[PDB]
Amino acid sequence: DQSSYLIKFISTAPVAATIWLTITAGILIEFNRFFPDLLFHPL
Amino acid sequence: TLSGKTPLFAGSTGGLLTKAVEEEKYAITWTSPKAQVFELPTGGAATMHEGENLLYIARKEYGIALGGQLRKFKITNYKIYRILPSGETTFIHPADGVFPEKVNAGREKVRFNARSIGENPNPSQVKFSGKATYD
Amino acid sequence: VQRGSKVRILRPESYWFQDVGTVASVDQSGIKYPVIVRFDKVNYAGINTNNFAVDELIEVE
Amino acid sequence: QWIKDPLHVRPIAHAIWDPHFGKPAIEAFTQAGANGPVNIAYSGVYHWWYTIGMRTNTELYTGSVFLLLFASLF
Amino acid sequence: SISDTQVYIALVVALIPGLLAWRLATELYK
Amino acid sequence: KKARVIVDKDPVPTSFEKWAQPGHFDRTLARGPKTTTWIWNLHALAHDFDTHTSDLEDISRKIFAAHFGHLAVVTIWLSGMIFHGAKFSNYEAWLSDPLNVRPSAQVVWPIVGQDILNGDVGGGFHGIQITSGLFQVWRGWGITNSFQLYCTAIGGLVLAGLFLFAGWFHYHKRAPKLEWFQNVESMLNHHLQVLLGCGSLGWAGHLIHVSAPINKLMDAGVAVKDIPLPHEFILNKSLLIDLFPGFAAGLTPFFTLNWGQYADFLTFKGGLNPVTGGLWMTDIAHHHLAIAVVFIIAGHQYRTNWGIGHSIKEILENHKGPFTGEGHKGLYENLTTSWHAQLATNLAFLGSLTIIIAHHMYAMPPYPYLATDYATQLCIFTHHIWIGGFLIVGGAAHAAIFMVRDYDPVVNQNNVLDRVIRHRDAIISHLNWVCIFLGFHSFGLYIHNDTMRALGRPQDMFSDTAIQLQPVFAQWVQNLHTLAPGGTAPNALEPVSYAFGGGVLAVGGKVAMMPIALGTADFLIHHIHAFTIHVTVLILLKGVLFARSSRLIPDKANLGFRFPCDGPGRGGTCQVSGWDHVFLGLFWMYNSLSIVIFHFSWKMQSDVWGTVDAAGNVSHITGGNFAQSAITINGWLRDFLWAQASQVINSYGSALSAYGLMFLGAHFVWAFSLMFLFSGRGYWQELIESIVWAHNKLKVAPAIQPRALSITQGRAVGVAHYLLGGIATTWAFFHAHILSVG
Amino acid sequence: ASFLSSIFVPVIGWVVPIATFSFLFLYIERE
Amino acid sequence: SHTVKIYDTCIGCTQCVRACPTDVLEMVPWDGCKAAQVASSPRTEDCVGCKRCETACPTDFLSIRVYLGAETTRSMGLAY
Amino acid sequence: LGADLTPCAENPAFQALAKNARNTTADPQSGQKRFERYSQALCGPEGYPHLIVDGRLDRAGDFLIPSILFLYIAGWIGWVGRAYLQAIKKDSDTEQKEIQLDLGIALPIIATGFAWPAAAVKELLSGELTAKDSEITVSPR
Ligand code: CLA
Ligand code: CLA
Ligand code: CLA
Ligand code: CLA
Ligand SMILES: CC1=C(/C=C/C(C)=C/C=C/C(C)=C/C=C/C=C(C)/C=C/C=C(C)/C=C/C2=C(C)CCCC2(C)C)C(C)(C)CCC1
Ligand SMILES: CC1=C(/C=C/C(C)=C/C=C/C(C)=C\C=C\C=C(C)\C=C\C=C(C)\C=C\C2=C(C)CCCC2(C)C)C(C)(C)CCC1
Ligand SMILES: CC1=C(C/C=C(\C)CCC[C@H](C)CCC[C@H](C)CCCC(C)C)C(=O)c2ccccc2C1=O
Ligand code: SF4
Ligand code: SF4
Repeated sequence: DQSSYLIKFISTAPVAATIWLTITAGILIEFNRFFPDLLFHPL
Repeated sequence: TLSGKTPLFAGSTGGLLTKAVEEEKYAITWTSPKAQVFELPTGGAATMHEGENLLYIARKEYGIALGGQLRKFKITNYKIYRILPSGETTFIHPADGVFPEKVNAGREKVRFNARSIGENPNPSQVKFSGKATYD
Repeated sequence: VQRGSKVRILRPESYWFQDVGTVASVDQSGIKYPVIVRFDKVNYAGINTNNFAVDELIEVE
Repeated sequence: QWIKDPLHVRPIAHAIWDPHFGKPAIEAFTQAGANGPVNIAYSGVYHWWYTIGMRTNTELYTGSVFLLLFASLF
Repeated sequence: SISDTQVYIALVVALIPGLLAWRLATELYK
Repeated sequence: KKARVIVDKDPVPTSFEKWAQPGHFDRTLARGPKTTTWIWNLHALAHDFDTHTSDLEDISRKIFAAHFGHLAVVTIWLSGMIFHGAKFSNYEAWLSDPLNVRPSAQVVWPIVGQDILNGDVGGGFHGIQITSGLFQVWRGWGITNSFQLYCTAIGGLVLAGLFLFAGWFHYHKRAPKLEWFQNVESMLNHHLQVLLGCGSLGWAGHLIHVSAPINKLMDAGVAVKDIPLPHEFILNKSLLIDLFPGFAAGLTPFFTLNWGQYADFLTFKGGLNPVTGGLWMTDIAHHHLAIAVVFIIAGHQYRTNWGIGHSIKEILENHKGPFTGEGHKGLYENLTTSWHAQLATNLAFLGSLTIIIAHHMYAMPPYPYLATDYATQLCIFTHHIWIGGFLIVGGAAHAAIFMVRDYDPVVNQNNVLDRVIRHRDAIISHLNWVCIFLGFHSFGLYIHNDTMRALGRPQDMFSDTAIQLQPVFAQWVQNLHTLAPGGTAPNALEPVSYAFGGGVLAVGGKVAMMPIALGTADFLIHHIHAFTIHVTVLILLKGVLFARSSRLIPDKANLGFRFPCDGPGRGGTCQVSGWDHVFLGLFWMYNSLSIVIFHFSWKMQSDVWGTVDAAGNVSHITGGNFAQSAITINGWLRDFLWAQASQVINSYGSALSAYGLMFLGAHFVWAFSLMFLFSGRGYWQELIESIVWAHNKLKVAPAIQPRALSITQGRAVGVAHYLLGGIATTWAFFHAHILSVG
Repeated sequence: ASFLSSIFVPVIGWVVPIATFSFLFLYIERE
Repeated sequence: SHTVKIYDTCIGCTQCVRACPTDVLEMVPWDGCKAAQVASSPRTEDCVGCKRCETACPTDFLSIRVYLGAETTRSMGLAY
Repeated sequence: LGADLTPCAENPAFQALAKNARNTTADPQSGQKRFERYSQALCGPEGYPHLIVDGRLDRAGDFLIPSILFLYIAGWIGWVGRAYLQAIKKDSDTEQKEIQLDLGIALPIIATGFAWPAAAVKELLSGELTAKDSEITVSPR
């Protein structure tokens, strides 16, 4: 099956890393877009 | 004693230096079924003759290397000789006529240690003695 | 030890020293290292088998 | 000279005798009130020797000749 | 500075460890 | 035999199966990873197609399909550049005011304060100032609006799509047989006549019909909106007649050899357009027409299917003389059976060509408002020198790979290749000597000068004001090229370049180009170039000539192209492989080109570039300090590196801050490289053992056993980070400096 | 006494090296 | 010259002998392993110290070792 | 605490910097909002927020809170990573599951990684965290 082959390719180290670190970067960039300049947790 | 004609296109700047005259020289003889092109030890495409070929070489490694190439030409009758400045030719490979990778009766074990490599003494034990830890 | 027995290595210069290997075969003869032990992980040369003496092995299974 | 004004005088290490120097270089290295070209000392030996009670070149000299004989003894 | 004489004494005194340094060096080579 | 289209149908079925099977292509890698060395080997061997399969036909198909892949990514890139021009640039503002507005086609997003990089570049636009010269290219193309760029960008994305399809199609669906590929005569004919000849004729067409008219109106100070669209010059002839009267004559003068009737739009002016400081479009038009004719003629040389034409094999075989035995016999087989022999050639000569392009483009700025854009000038010169230098070293690498893998003794017996192998000791010994001679009598003069200046002996220096070393030959050639127009080039008005001589040409307040006078500092730096090129060649030539064997390792060809050594024996045999000569040649290529771009940068800033007073007096960027400073290493350290690094180090809190960060980042990457270059695998494997112990202790030891990088990878990683760090440093340096002063 | 610099610096520069390198060369090549 | 010692862990695979570029090594009769042959180093005067034999050896740890000793013309691999 | 530290809202150097505060993001008040937040920090003479990392509760936001949040996320990553490695070791083609992730195994582990401190304590107090020194490969001494 060709679906199973794509999923295996997506789950391969460099592709899996790329998707995961893109999501991690995306989360960090957007948090800093909506909540910039957090040098410390305010009290 | 060394019979064989020098291969065609055997000339290059990679050949014998003054060592060949002063210290030692090597020869490699072989019988070829047919005239065919072969790469020389130190560069250049030489031509073997049909029959006995003699090539002078600076180092024994040249002979063993060429020997390996002659095996690819289905030739296993190659003999390497060391030649001293006094003209003392000595047949050195294969030593006893049989190739060293093949087992031959009459050969004794040289530099054999009847132990695992882990069972060597510590350098401290053989300190200020003549012997080494691998003796 | 015999064929299939999991063994830990006691040879200190062995790559697999204190690692578990499976006994592939035991040569029934007078040779010093009769037990052929296979390993899951390869050594630095990339081999995964080696001959050991019975005294160099501890059966764990 | 350095004894008299230790905060302003530059301590001299040794003389320069270099045939390869041009006149501009000789002028450039003529410093710390020297008559010829000299190297300024950065080892703090002047400060050390002054602190421990040496006040004259004769005392420094006597120190050097003693240390030759002390080296000789070893 | 120090006199020309003092410089000449220092040089002559410096021949002593010069000689003994040679003797030690030759003895250490054995 | 006859050149013909012959392909296999459906040779490789298309499926994602092998996408899910990393290392499928190599038999060794197919078994799977046991150590982390496997993961590196996967990438290292990925495009080494000769190791995939023995079949030359299958290799040829892979190479042909891969090329469609590389054409697709380059077209995506070129389309992206043009799209970024259409959407995210001040191109239209820059057209209206080329001298004042600063080209910018990259806008940064406002996040973590990086919007500072969107500086005031003019034309009421905020972005990163671009140094790629795209605006000067598009102006030369006669593009006058964003819509024309959008069309061109989309056109590119369609061409990139077509190139992807082609690569898939010509591999998976209709793959040419080896017969097809080995039609070198047909390929040369089609590539000379169509690719280069018809491309140049086509482009002459565009220049003559679109670029020359639109540029002529823009140089006449006509507003961009008021200029007619390029098709209006074809549809409305009257508009084109008004600019170039020669079009009144029509196409009859072409067919009746009355070519003087086109003397107004096909010129041999020489020099530069005084408005733009670029080459004349009418000169460029005639160039591309003349090129096109010479190429279309040239590409009828090689015999295809009609008997007429040369066979290259017969040409090569006939070129032998009394020094060269069989001469060029057997080289046709080398170049038609080895892809590495072709890649060696094409990298060596494309690399050499890219350096020629670098030189020819600064001296004869071909685009409008390039010459005065000192940032673009410096950057495109430096860029194309670097690309040139890498390609040349690639040439040498693939020459060595050919010698190890694809060299046949039988084909190459007593030919030029065979005979160079037989005196390789005489070649390398002589090249070794000339390298030492050049080193002493080039660099040693700088050390002499440094020492004399330091000893207060300027009269004893090698300088214009002391012991002179005038480059009399280069001075004589400059004169001949300056006297050429009217003399040995009668129908030239100006010299080809103002660099050779003639007057200072100035556009706006700034010098477009003026004569580049050569003295002692120019003699010294030229002999440094000769030195650093001869040493790079020594390393690379030694690599290729001793790849197969040496007096040390007779069977080096058996060890292969890329092996770390043959062990600590024979005194030690570290870096004997042809690969390791490429590794060492890269550092020397880097050293060589660094001094070339430094030479260019300082010489142009001190002696060429600068402002021009109304009276006509030229005030240079560094006030002609090259002559007296560039004759000592201290002068290079102080007046070049220290002096001109002020802009990059003082860039924080400004739009150039990024170059300040790149400058440090690059210094770091460079220093990081020394860890890999100075150390060895043994240390790192033993350190990994202890780290693996701790992971074993907490039961997090990976199944794929960690290994220190291979000896070769250590060196590959070393030289990679060294070149990246070193080149990136100079890149950040050049930009920050020239975007401030230039 | 300054004149001693004109004697000693050339001796330490030329005479001592030549004498030392000459002897050491003859010593390392002695069979 | 270099010293090449063989250890009793040898399995008589002959790979060291085949690897050797200066015919230092040869196989000799032995009762110690199943192959009934052991590596020997009769011609260590011809050993260059390349350690190709050690790279060839499949035993863990190695059954052949090269200890680099006094360098000679033959051991330095000099053709001059 | 020490070395000319004042509250940022009292430091003249801070107010001077706040008046010319650069907008970090597209929000045109982002520059002012930054200095409004940083006003509660301790500023040095030059008017830059200095962080106090000695475990002072009134400065818990400086290092103590970031520390707890990092250790919780880093520990998650490490535990999930360790969990997966131990999971694939019980299978046949373990090396292939390293370079080619079994998402069927990985995603459940990733999901349950929130409870890593409980899992880490449980496994520490079961002798299931570490292996025996005698059963781990070592170099000859
Ligand atoms: C058209 C140009 C061209 C082509 C088609 C080839 C093709 C080939 N080369 Mg040749 N080569 C070239 C140019 C080219 N090369 C140039 C310019 C050089 C000089 C550097 C070389 C030097 C060279 C060497 C020394 C070797 C080859 C080898 C090969 C073969 C295998 C390559 C491979 O698998 O890479 C796989 C790809 C990688 C390992 C990744 C490379 C990444 C590089 C090192 C850094 C990229 C950094 C980038 C510029 C900046 C981004 C940084 C950022 C990501 C942080 C293949 C036949 C190899 C061979 O064995 O031939 C049979 C080999 O050993 N090439
Ligand atoms: C500053 C750093 C430096 C220097 C000075 C050298 C010098 C040299 N390299 Mg090396 N190289 C270097 C860095 C350097 N390299 C680095 C980092 C690498 C790693 C990539 C290499 C890798 C390398 C390769 C692969 C090769 C070289 C070669 C050379 C030699 C080229 C021939 C020559 O020019 O001789 C002339 C000598 C000089 C220019 C040195 C300075 C001479 C002074 C100014 C004159 C002498 C003054 C005085 C008499 C001193 C003695 C007096 C005193 C005792 C009282 C030269 C000796 C090549 C070679 O050997 O071919 C001939 C060669 O193939 N190098
Ligand atoms: C360490 C101590 C040292 C000393 C004291 C000197 C002294 C001198 N050198 Mg320098 N030199 C040295 C090291 C030294 N050198 C080193 C290591 C290098 C290599 C980096 C050089 C490289 C160098 C160059 C390239 C030159 C000098 C020159 C000179 C002379 C310049 C003075 C002058 O202008 O009058 C003029 C003085 C003369 C014309 C020579 C006077 C008579 C000579 C010294 C000897 C006469 C014969 C002698 C009695 C017996 C045999 C010689 C020897 C065995 C003592 C001066 C004699 C310059 C020179 O004049 O060369 C000859 C010159 O061109 N030197
Ligand atoms: C599950 C993964 C994991 C875990 C739990 C550990 C745990 C540890 N590492 Mg190891 N390490 C790992 C992966 C891991 N490492 C990887 C991939 C590398 C190659 C870069 C290393 C290289 C390494 C070195 C060089 C050292 C350690 C050390 C250590 C110990 C001290 C903490 C530390 O220094 O972090 C170090 C962290 C790194 C070097 C970066 C880790 C990279 C990522 C974030 C981890 C991999 C996550 C993985 C992809 C997640 C997949 C999960 C999914 C399939 C479900 C600790 C036992 C040290 C030690 O021995 O202490 C006694 C030490 O010196 N590690
Ligand atoms: C930039 C760009 C682009 C575009 C481009 C284009 C648009 C092109 C075109 C092109 C063209 C448009 C071309 C054409 C050409 C043509 C030619 C080349 C022709 C020729 C002709 C001839 C050769 C002729 C002949 C003759 C005849 C027919 C008859 C009479 C006689 C005579 C001889 C005259 C794209 C989108 C891709 C994207 C990327 C970039
Ligand atoms: C409070 C505080 C402080 C201090 C601190 C300290 C001083 C600490 C200590 C600490 C310590 C002294 C510690 C130690 C430890 C030890 C050990 C022994 C450990 C181990 C560990 C482990 C075993 C882990 C594991 C894991 C986990 C848990 C998760 C992930 C994965 C892994 C597996 C990695 C400071 C000032 C900074 C800040 C403020 C506050
Ligand atoms: C530092 C150094 C090493 C050690 C460096 C090594 C082993 C490289 C390892 C670094 C990479 C980046 C490890 C990557 C591991 C994982 C793939 C990362 C997974 C997590 C991401 C997805 C974030 C050598 O092995 C070496 C070998 C020969 C000569 C010199 C040197 C040398 O200098
Ligand atoms: S140091 Fe490294 S490269 Fe040199 S011989 Fe030893 S293993 Fe080979
Ligand atoms: S020493 Fe090693 S390679 Fe040589 S025969 Fe014995 S086991 Fe085989």
